[PDB]
Amino acid sequence: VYAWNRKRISNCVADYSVLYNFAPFFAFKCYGVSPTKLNDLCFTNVYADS
Amino acid sequence: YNYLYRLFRKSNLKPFERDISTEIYQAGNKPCNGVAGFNCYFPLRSYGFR
Repeated sequence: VYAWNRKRISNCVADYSVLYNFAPFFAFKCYGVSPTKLNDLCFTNVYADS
Repeated sequence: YNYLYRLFRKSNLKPFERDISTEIYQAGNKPCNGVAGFNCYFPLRSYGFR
């Protein structure tokens, strides 16, 4: 957690439906965007912190 | 927490129309049947006014 892994995601189309299709994810919490509208929006500066 | 907003709805509102129905929203392909959970969220979110 002190050395959390950051990955930049760019130049691709992201299908977020397969995240819901297979999901052992207990907590799925979105703050500034709706979870169901992710497939209808375009983004950049996409960063994944694991 | 007395002020809430309708985060989720199936369709947009008409001009000068008010919606106070506290029914569950189906955010995924799986039906909800009135019970919140995975792909099932309450449409009303409370503002964190501090």
